[PDB]
Amino acid sequence: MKTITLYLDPASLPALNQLMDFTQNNEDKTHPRIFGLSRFKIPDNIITQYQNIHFVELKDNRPTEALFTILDQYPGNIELNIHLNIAHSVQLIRPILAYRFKHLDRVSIQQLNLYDNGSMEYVDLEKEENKDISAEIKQAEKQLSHYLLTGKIKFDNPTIARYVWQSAFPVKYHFLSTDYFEKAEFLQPLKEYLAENYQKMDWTAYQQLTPEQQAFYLTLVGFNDEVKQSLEVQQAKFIFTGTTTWEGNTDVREYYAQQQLNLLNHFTQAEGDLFIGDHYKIYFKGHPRGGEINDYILNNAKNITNIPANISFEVLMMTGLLPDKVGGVASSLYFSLPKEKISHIIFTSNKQVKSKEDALNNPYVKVMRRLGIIDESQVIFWDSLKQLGGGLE
Ligand SMILES: Nc1ccn([C@@H]2O[C@H](COP(=O)(O)O)[C@@H](O)[C@H]2O)c(=O)n1
Repeated sequence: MKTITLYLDPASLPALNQLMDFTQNNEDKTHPRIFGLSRFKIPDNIITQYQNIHFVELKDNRPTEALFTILDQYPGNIELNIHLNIAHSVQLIRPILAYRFKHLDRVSIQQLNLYDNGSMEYVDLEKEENKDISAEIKQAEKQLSHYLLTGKIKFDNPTIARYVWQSAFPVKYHFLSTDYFEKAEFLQPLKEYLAENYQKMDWTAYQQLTPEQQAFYLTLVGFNDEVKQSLEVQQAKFIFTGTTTWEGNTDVREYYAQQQLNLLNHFTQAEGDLFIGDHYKIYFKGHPRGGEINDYILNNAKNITNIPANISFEVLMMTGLLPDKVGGVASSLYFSLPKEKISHIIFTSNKQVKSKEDALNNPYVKVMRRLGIIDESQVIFWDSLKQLGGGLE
């Protein structure tokens, strides 16, 4: 009998956790492994250090049929150790269940580990408030039972169905916020149901790795030594969170770069509404899709250190390298931050948010307020901030 480990995630946070798992186990060069991590390209010179390492694409949040070709290479008794994104867990496991059903005499499921996509799961759970959660749970377990057979998907409640895997397999959920589950009154039947099958997502695994493994992990996640060192400087640090564009009544991208620079000044300069303090070392963390806007911001900002835009913000939490303060344009990344690290979150114009009032009603912001992670005073609408100049370098 042999174990095969599958690492599936279309997004970022689960993949970052899954790459940690792989790193933790990286002394084993031959354990069969299947990577379907859409956002992460494992470098060739890491891959060739391993045997029985396989790669699969995801298509509409499902591993392609190329998964069957890989699994056919192991014709004896196999046990699958599966790692999933919670939000997308149903779609991700479909081809696995189909395969198991075909080969139920020799293929079996060892266990599941499931990790939050991020704020998504929480936003989706809020929509379930005022349903009979106990009733939703039991129904989802029943419908999961049929899915288990054939690999046929039908769930009346797709959100709750994410949380009933324990009715079929050994499972461990890794939650961004256990406080959410323990404090949300309406979710008490779900929290009680999950029993000891969940834990808070651990951000400390990196500290127990060998130095060699730590470097391996950083390589996996596109975090080079220059950037790490910059984030090891023994001084107070502030990271500004850049964005792409918004509804500014212009399609001139230089405008959006200019305005983001104005927002940054409100943190860096004493004259700013949001002045962080004179003693902070300042960093710019551009949006991964900012493109040439990031170049403009970097070029015009003074006394600032770039953190390559392509790195997922959550890598910082994963590696213990979060700064003292984080501020700037709003992103779901704020959901995952300890409250003492949040300065001010600035919201830009879109269809849903045209004011501070609207920003306070943003789905992840509302949860954050209720959990006491942020005060209303920490929520700023972008065009409330006057034009200010920057400093000298
Ligand atoms: N300045 C920024 C903004 C977003 N991001 C990343 O992009 C992801 C998606 O952000 P949004 O939900 O705000 O679109 C986050 O999980 C975060 O990793 C980043 O790494 N740096």
